Amino acid sequence: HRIRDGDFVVLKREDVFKAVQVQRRKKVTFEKQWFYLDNVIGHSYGTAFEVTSGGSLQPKKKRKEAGTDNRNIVDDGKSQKLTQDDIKALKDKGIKGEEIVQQLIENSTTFRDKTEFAQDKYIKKKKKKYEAIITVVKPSTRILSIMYYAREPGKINHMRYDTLAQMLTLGNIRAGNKMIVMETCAGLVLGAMMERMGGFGSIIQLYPGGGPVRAATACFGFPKSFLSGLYEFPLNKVDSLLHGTFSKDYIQEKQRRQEEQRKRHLEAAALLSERNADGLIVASRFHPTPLLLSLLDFVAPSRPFVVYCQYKEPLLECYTKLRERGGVINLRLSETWLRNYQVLPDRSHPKLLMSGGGGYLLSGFTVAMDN
Amino acid sequence: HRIRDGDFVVLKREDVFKAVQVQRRKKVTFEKQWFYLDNVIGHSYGTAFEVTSGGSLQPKKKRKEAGTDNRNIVDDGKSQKLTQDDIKALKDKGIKGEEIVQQLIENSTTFRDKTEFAQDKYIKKKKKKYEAIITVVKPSTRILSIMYYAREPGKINHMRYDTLAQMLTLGNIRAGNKMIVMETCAGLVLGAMMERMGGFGSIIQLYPGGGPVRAATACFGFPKSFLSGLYEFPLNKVDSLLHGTFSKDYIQEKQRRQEEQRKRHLEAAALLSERNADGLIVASRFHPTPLLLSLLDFVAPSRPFVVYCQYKEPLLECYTKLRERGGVINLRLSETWLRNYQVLPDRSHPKLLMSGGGGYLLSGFTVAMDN
Amino acid sequence: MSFVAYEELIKEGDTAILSLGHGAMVAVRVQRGAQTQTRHGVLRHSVDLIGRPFGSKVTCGRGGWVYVLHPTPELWTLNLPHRTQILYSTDIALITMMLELRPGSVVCESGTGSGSVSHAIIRTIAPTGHLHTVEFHQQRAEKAREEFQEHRVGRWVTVRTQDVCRSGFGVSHVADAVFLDIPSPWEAVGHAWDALKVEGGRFCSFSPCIEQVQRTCQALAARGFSELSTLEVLPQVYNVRTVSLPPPDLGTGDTSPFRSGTPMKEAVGHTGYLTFATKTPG
Amino acid sequence: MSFVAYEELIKEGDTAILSLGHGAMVAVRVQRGAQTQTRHGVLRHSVDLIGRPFGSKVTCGRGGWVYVLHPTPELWTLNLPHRTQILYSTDIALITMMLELRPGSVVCESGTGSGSVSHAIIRTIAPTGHLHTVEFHQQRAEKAREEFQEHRVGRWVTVRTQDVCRSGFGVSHVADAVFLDIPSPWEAVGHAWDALKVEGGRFCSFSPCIEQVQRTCQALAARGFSELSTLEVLPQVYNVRTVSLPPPDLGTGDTSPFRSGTPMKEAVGHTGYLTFATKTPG
RNA sequence: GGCCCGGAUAGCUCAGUCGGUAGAGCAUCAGACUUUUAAUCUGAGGGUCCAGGGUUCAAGUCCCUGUUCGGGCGCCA
RNA sequence: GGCCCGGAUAGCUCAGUCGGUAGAGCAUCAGACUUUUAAUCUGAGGGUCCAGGGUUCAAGUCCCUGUUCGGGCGCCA
Ligand SMILES: Nc1ncnc2c1ncn2[C@@H]1O[C@H](CSCC[C@H](N)C(=O)O)[C@@H](O)[C@H]1O
Ligand SMILES: Nc1ncnc2c1ncn2[C@@H]1O[C@H](CSCC[C@H](N)C(=O)O)[C@@H](O)[C@H]1O
Ligand code: NA
Ligand code: NA
Repeated sequence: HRIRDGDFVVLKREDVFKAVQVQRRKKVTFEKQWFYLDNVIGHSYGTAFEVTSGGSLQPKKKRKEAGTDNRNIVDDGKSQKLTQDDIKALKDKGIKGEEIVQQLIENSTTFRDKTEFAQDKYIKKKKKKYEAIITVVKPSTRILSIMYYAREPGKINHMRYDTLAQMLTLGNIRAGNKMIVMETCAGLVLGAMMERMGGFGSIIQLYPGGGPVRAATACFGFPKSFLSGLYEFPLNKVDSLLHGTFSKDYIQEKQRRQEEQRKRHLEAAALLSERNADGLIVASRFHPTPLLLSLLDFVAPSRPFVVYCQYKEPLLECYTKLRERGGVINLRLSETWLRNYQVLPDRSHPKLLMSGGGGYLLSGFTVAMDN
Repeated sequence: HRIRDGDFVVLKREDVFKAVQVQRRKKVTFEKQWFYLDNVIGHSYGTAFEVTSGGSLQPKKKRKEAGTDNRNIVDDGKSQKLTQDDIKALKDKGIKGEEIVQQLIENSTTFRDKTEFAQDKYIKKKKKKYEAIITVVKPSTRILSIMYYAREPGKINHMRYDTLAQMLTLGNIRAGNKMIVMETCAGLVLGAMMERMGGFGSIIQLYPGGGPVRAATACFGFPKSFLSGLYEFPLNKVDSLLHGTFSKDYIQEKQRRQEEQRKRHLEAAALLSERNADGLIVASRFHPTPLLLSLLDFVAPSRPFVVYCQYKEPLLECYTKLRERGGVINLRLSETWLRNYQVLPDRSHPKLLMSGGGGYLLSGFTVAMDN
Repeated sequence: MSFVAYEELIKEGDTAILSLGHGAMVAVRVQRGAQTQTRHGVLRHSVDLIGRPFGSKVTCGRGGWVYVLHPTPELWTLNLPHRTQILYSTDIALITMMLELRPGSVVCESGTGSGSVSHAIIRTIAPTGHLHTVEFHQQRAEKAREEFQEHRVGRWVTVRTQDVCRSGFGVSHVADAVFLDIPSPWEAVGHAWDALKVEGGRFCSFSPCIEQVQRTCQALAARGFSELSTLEVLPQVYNVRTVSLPPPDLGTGDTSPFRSGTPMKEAVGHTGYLTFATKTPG
Repeated sequence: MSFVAYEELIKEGDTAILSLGHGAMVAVRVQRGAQTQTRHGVLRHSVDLIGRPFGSKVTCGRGGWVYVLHPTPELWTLNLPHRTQILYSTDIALITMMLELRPGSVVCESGTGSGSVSHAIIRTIAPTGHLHTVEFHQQRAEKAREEFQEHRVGRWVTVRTQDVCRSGFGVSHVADAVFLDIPSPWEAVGHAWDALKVEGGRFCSFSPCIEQVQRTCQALAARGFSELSTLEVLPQVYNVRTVSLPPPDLGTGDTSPFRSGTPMKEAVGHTGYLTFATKTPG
């Protein structure tokens, strides 16, 4: 509802995001500045802030002659009548920032000769650098997926956010499902699935190594209640499972987590052996073909599965091998492109076309095998 | 300048093109109609026409209540108060067409209740079907490349027109060059090169089989003067050339073409052996890698080459093998996408994004080999 | 069925999706005594469908066969009877994530149209959420209500027959999200604000023309909406084929085949621009 | 040099393009007594460049080396000193074909800018064609004239320093093609018509914003231009890499590597819309 | 003496003459393991591009200066 | 008796239960060849989707009817 201490949140400046957990008297960095989160509390989400010595303060939410052509605008380099030295002075003097903008404008001889559009642009460029405003927002798949793709794309195998959206839809992720997921995307795909399941149903997460990565998952700030239906099971035991050939004070604490984790692994192994799962989602750094050919056996007939891959070629193989194995229908190899737009009066156009570096998807439905 | 008999031309209706050679008293089909070109002469290019019994006539170049919503528009199927039978009647009666449009509008009960935009759209859809207008235009690479991509894309290996444009530019095709080309694109690439060379310089066309295909080339209507610098040489003799191991009344006519073609082949072989060509253009149904590795030897240092392929994978190999061979620099594997737009008041948007089915390009410059 | 929960077995009243080969499909309402003809033969529901599990290969007539699939919004979108142009799953996937829809979400929509987006939303917000949708065309409104009853999702949706631009969504300050697919969405921006909770929520509008987007963005800004973003998502679909390019004859006495992902269409069309925004108190 | 004809050997006054590895390049004016520093060492023109053939590997200083390439408009576009934003070769390729430029063509252009498009046009229309370009900024106009003289292409181009929207191109009814790259092209449409031959010709305008396109198309239609088409061309460039995805550990005791064409950038930007049209008598 | 080139993003430090800067290493943390003021292996967390100014259309593959790291020429610009 | 499905683009005729309709064959023409009122091989030219109407937003993966080819159910809708 409103911001509180301990809350997982996301900081936003312009289109740049950084997720952090709020803590009294903790220092964090964001876009070349040092913060103290203490002050941001009891405020609604979407609330803005500005930085000072080390503390944030709450600012309001909201806050003419010109030329036609640049035919006579010459770049002498001497349009700004205050120096690179003077500039630090105003800053070190700790002045507002908006007044520094106003000062730069007043000391620009060319500003008045510029077009209105060039003026607007000049100002927006200055405000961006001097009027640093930080908004605090609530975590969501939308915000976190956009953040990760921009901040740590290598950690999520370059899965663009529109691609993640397609996976949730193609896999008919919803409340009540029993889902299987194998992800090395920092737990972002898991978190996205958990958001769309709302604490209803179950998820069995197959993990490589010594445990599942859930750093991204933690950023969502899910209630403990969402953990009850969350299971994990080591990927290196999967082959056994399909054949049925599957089995001072801290030295104690370990034994306590080891048997407890062994316990949970057996529950998960049972749920898997029912071979009645409602879907399968795969998105990892590993070659997907063997993962699919094995993990599908855990999935019930007439259920959707979706495999992500940063590269197309492996999905071409996976497509062919699924067609040899049988047990699937409506196979679809797809990709999404995403274009964003600047929409302003007399200044509307596309910005970026995100293409090829957002991944590929292979999807379909399971069916009964021939006998 | 103005249209004349014997002229190679292109017919246009809406965005559909068909190229034909004008001939007195010849019958041709275009978009479900039968023509006689006899009448279209002495007219400027860009001139319009309409069909009749079998002859074309010159028409001029150039030639309000409404609702807001469709909330009360019901599809009873009975909006048009004249029958599917009545309709042929007006046509068989050979009436104008614009009056049939006017009649359909008058007998549409819903037309007046439709939005202005829906009205405009309704009319444009009727005019398209009843007011068939044929424009005659001059051949150009632009028109012919667009035509082929739409009408016979399989004949040009799905080379989209924007892709062809990139090839001409990347290959620095211009007047004075000595160019080498290997094309199975019906002679369209050859024609494009000939347009940009303007009769200056030379082109050596390597052909498979018994001769070069130049059907598209003929559509351009080039003067005989452009043929003087046009040479041909069989691709199956190329290996010999690089090693230097290269050599009643109609039964006469043949011998006359055979020795004349042998003659031209020797001239071409000489020009090739100089190994001083100003560029190389390849676009065929054949795997490109071996063509490139051989044909580059005919090209001088510091010269651009461009290889087209409908598929990316073979260019990936060609890239790697060029890097093993050496003798090249600034290698670039590229593709263009093309989007077109509807631009009308309050109704502007993209139409189609042409992607992936227009081909790929591998380009670079030759350099001196290490010795 | 159900659209909202997986069931093992086909039963009467179910909407079943038949796969006919290639990508071709047809939706069927399962009734005792009913027959369905396909290119592969006849299906007699009472013996060939009813009682049988989804995902099964069903023999039809002269040894012909089909597969029967459990209904989902995505499958429904591809098989529903159009009463309007509809949104497809690529746009719907993005809309769903960017509006932050989840179980428990309360959503306002106009226009209902053919219910393609409606079913996706319901699937997402069930079992605790609710959809308040608006359609000013009497028959389309009623057809939507019929389908919602047939598909057993009436609990999660209320259809109101009215003009969203004049009378709004029929609720005030209850929604987490508003979705617009109408010709004049800028006239509904104020009503979108009124429909969203006081604490805030998300907004999305779908428009084919850039001038519609422009008007929408202007109205959003004026009303106090923030975080405006206009996006377009473009699906590309690939055929998996093996191709072999023949080696050229240079007179001599590598060119190995390869797998390729070729686009199914040489051109990808434009559906619409998607404009998103946020409502926050202040 | 020359820009207009290939020559075997580098000579004084030539613009030479040095390739420095990767895609990096620099343009140099070859003068006796001149030196050029690169990351690979020094080049002394009088011995390292002059007299030597284009395409040669040139040793620089401590055994470092570079390749020297013959100038072309495409290479110049990537190495010229910007005095404005410029058009790149992907747009220029389409502009050139769609305007039907060829040897002998007479072309009108505004604004000259930094001469990226100018050099491409000259290369295309030589030796018989001529370019009449217009630039209302005094210094940019003169800088362009200087470059045209340095590159020995002054024969094929006339730069006029004036406002194309008020005074037009400085010629009337001589052009086969008009190209516009200015902020307010709709104000130059009438002058474009006057500049093109009476017998007709082609028109193209480059605009970043859709509202500029809209105004242009409206003015074109009103003036009598036909065959209006608005296009956008988007370059995609690929790195060729071998990748290997590690096999998963399922506890067992194919995943072979592959060549891939990966985009160099995850996003392709927008340069401008290109609007074409035709002038015909009537 | 000066001049010419090339680099600055993670807490720190690097990154290739194939048109190789979201790729890493160090360190830190966690699992596993044994050798335990700890080692080893495996893995994870950590990225928005050095500051300032000026300019291009209403899209930068733009320019200048300052800081600092490096390369080269030679007392010449 | 009727009902339900699926198809119509090249001069003619076809095209697959893998989410296979710009893919072909016949015929025609040309080269080569020999067997010459001609054969054979190779290759080339030929494509915008059956007509009409109604509807969707100002984007059809929309609907109805007619023509014609085909498949299926059964005297039931
Ligand atoms: N002002 C208005 N109030 C209510 N409905 C409106 C409206 N303007 C247009 N509509 C309705 O909006 C619909 C647009 S088509 C909507 C399709 C829908 N998104 C789907 O996927 O199924 C039409 O049915 C139209 O009747
Ligand atoms: N009305 C006008 N008359 C003449 N030049 C104009 C003009 N309006 C703008 N310009 C000029 O147009 C140029 C646009 S930048 C052009 C860049 C050019 N296409 C290139 O590739 O190099 C600017 O130099 C500007 O001075
Ligand atoms: Na650093
Ligand atoms: Na036919």
